[PDB]
Amino acid sequence: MIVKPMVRNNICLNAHPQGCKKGVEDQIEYTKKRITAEVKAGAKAPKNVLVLGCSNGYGLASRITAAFGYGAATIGVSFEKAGSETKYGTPGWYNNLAFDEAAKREGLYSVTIDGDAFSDEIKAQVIEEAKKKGIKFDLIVYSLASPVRTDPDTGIMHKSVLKPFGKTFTGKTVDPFTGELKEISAEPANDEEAAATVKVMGGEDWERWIKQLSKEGLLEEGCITLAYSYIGPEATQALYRKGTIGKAKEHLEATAHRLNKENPSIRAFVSVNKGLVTRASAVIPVIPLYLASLFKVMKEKGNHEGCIEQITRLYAERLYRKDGTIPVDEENRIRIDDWELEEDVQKAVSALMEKVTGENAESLTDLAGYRHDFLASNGFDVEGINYEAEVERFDRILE
Ligand SMILES: NC(=O)c1ccc[n+]([C@@H]2O[C@H](COP(=O)([O-])OP(=O)(O)OC[C@H]3O[C@@H](n4cnc5c(N)ncnc54)[C@H](O)[C@@H]3O)[C@@H](O)[C@H]2O)c1
Repeated sequence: MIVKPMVRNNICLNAHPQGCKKGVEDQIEYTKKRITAEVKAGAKAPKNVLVLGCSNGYGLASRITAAFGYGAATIGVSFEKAGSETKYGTPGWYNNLAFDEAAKREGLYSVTIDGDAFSDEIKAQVIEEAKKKGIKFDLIVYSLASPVRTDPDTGIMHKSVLKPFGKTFTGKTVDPFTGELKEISAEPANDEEAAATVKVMGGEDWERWIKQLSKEGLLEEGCITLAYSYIGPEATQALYRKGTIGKAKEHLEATAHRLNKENPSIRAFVSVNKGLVTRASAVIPVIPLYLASLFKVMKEKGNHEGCIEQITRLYAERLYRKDGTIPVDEENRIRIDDWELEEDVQKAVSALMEKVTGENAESLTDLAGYRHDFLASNGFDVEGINYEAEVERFDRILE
């Protein structure tokens, strides 16, 4: 069967098994080139690391660099739907198969607990798994992006929204394939939707993960733990600062202080990373247009870093650096979005967005790069993969 992109309502349904595998392998070679001994030595290294949300995006790079850069044991946890012989799985199900295969070849320990990380059953599965192998955790990476969360105590399912407060946030959006420059808007969120997004996107659950692992004595002396976040440009402040994602973000970094205060033997940070193309982007205003214009500028300047290039820098120049310290900002946060929000980039992206219209879209913003990122998340448009070739089965990767 010829597997090619079936993208409906700007969301990609299928996934290319070999393309997912090559993706993880390309991210692996990069890690090996970037984390050399001139960078890895003179500083500590992670020995054992739990990665919550391991299967793609920032999760996958965090886990890749940890095992292939710093030769670490890794326990992943993600929510994936497996393949049949004939039924395509979620991109993550293939990415995790690809991660185990290449980590067996190099003789590293890796187990990926498949299932809902918000649940208690999963927390249990890793509690027993870390105990079964003995050694305890020195890096917990909270990297969960999910639109929904079943509460373990109440049992209520919580949807999340991406909306502003007070007045409608309206602005341009750009369909990356057609190049059509449209006009979508996010409408003010009420009070039921506001607390529901803090219930989901905040640090409510991340706190649970740390408390439970602490009473089980599964954390080392001075263990680093970090949750990912995003601040963004001055344009999307109405969603990311004073919006409903904004409030949820503020709860996450409030959890990072509450965690250092209640257990001084652990060190918690929220890492603010760069913006990149995800499943949310399409139906959220001025994010595709921003990101497409952003790649054009950052490619031109040579400070465009994708997922793996971002996280390798993080480990090497924030956590495990010669000096020992963890460089943070004013409100005690790791800053990796430092290149994105540097002003000569921001001023340039703003100029570019004002002079894009119904036809110059492909022409003066990087829609092609945006397409590649959006497709590569599903195993498509990866170089070195011939897509015309038939696909044997959907429940295994091979080569
Ligand atoms: N792209 C951005 O705007 C951006 C930038 C910086 C940081 N972040 C933050 O980074 C964090 C993770 O981002 P990402 O790039 O990994 O997104 P991603 O969608 O690529 O991956 C999310 C992870 O969650 C896992 N999964 C989804 N629901 C689950 C569940 N309920 N239980 C167990 N696994 C589940 C997926 O398998 C995946 O590994 C998010 O909290 C996000 O806020 C986003």
